[PDB]
Amino acid sequence: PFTLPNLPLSSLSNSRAPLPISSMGISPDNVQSVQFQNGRCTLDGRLVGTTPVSLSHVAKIRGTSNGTVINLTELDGTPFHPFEGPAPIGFPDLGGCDWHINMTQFGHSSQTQYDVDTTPDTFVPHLGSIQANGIGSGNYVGVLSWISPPSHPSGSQVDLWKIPNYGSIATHLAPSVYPPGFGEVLVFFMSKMPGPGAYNLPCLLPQEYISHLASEQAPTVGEAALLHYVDPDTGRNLGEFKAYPDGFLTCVPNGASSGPQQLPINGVFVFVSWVSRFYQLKPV
Amino acid sequence: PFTLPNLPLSSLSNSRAPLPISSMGISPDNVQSVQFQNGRCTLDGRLVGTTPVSLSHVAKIRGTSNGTVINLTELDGTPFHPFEGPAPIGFPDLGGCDWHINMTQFGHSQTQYDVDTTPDTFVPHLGSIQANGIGSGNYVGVLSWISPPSHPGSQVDLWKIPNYGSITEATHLAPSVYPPGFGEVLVFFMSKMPGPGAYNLPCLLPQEYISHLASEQAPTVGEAALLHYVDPDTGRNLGEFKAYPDGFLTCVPNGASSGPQQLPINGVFVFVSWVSRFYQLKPV
Ligand SMILES: CC(=O)N[C@H]1[C@@H](O[C@@H]2[C@@H](O)[C@@H](CO)O[C@@H](O)[C@@H]2O[C@@H]2O[C@@H](C)[C@@H](O)[C@@H](O)[C@@H]2O)O[C@H](CO)[C@H](O)[C@@H]1O
Ligand SMILES: CC(=O)N[C@H]1[C@@H](O[C@H]2[C@@H](O)[C@@H](CO)O[C@@H](O)[C@@H]2O[C@@H]2O[C@@H](C)[C@@H](O)[C@@H](O)[C@@H]2O)O[C@H](CO)[C@H](O)[C@@H]1O
Repeated sequence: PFTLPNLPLSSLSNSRAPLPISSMGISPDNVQSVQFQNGRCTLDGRLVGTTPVSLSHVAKIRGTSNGTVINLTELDGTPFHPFEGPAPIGFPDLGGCDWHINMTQFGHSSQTQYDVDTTPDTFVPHLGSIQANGIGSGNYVGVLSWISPPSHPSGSQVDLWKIPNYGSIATHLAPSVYPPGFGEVLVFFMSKMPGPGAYNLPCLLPQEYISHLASEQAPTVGEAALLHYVDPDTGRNLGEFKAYPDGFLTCVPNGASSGPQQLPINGVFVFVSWVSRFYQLKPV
Repeated sequence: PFTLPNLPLSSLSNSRAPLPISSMGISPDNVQSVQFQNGRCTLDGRLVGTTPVSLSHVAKIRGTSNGTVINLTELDGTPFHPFEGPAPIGFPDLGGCDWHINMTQFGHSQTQYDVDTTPDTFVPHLGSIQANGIGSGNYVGVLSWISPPSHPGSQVDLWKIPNYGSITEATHLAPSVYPPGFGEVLVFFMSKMPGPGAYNLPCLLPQEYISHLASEQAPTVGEAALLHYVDPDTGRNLGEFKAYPDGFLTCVPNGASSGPQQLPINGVFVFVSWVSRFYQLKPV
């Protein structure tokens, strides 16, 4: 029926950058809902936001610099239009930080580091343009390399739970994700992101979970999916979790000892059955 | 019951580099066999060579440099040992060319690592490669672009693999893949690779196929699976293919100028049924 990848978490990838998943976590005290644009897929198999099927499209950009601006296109080279979304499919969605994209060219040698500040009004990927920060004329394909603290919210710290400013504060943003409540906490898959700090990138689903869900457009019954996080070596059930139709998991923490982050990351999520949205999970 | 990802080839990735698939093709006449180390998975879900589950490990290296050599570890940081294989999981497998990997660090603010896979200092199988000017420190690197081999006006031949050991030496490489004959030919998924030329990187299975077969762990009945490359738009069968146990596809080209090379990239492969190894395919 409905299925999730029968693969160990630590072997999967983040969905907002091509990084391996290192642990599971929760949002900080000051984050209730999130609105990531990448790593968004319904249990139905419907890609949301700028989420691509393949990790080979994640946190990447493509376009032509005329010396002052870079006109964006799909990674494909086919045109991008505002009505389609906040930015081209795959566009980085890491807010609260400056980006450093590695730029390459088909037909040309070498690479160039592209420093991106997502706060000026020259940064408008929704309208198909972003400031060329010294990147000279030519066609480029870039991938997020490493990040750093924001240049203009002067002195501010890296905050990856945020999303960048796509439009020039209606960019057709994917709806934001809200915790169901009543004891249930949203689970995030974390990864370490290169840069001058101990940066941790969260995402709602592992990228392979997305390609798998988009592949298995399973007629998802039930308002919520009861899953077991199991150790593939012992078959031991390490705790119950829930998967909602919008494409996110939750669980119930155990007060102090905590929950998700305590669990080892070599486990596998297994679909046990369709339950009601109001089903109660045993702690973890 | 065995399956293949119900996703368009054009939205999937190459398995030897994190690059989108741009087309399908055949090996040049001067290539009778292939021995790629990444992108190897049996229909059984058995990963071979240095093949990883996630694209987040593809064509990446990890190790500590002392300015002279780089002692490699798994992307993980966990140690590597000769007995484990030709190189750590995910180590770039592109022979016939020089590499240019983008090096980054956790905790520091990228460096281009120019790699000649030809010298004596290049022994990733012994977990050690020359630091071509790369300063001391720990780094995570990913292949960015390629260029002609430093040794011997040699051409860029992406159908070869690098010399992992110090030519002939048991580096525990994955076995070779041979065209079963019978008019059948090996099918490759190609991706355009950055560099000073029109480079096309071939692989035996998109990366999305690997994570899927490894997840399915489906018992390989029959000697080969009969496949139909279907157009999702019109639902029409665009040609018959066969998938074999070791993890490769084949087809009978209906002439030199006719083959998978001329089919549209947005089709989906669909398992129709298990047939005899000898089953003759209709030309494509
Ligand atoms: C390349 C880089 O690491 N940029 C970061 C860096 O800020 C840069 C950097 O060169 C540091 C080195 O000491 O000096 C800063 O002044 C510089 O700021 C950046 O460039 C200057 C000329 C102005 O354009 C600034 O607005 C811009 O941020 O660290 C920054 C935060 O301190 C930020 O992460 C940059 O991306
Ligand atoms: C950075 C780069 O583009 N490297 C490729 C390039 O290397 C050669 C050129 O950069 C050339 C430009 O005038 O300068 C040469 O010094 C350089 O040669 C490289 O280093 C020397 C010492 C030898 O070891 C060469 O084998 C080596 O390539 O072009 C070569 C091919 O000619 C390679 O693709 C380099 O990766």
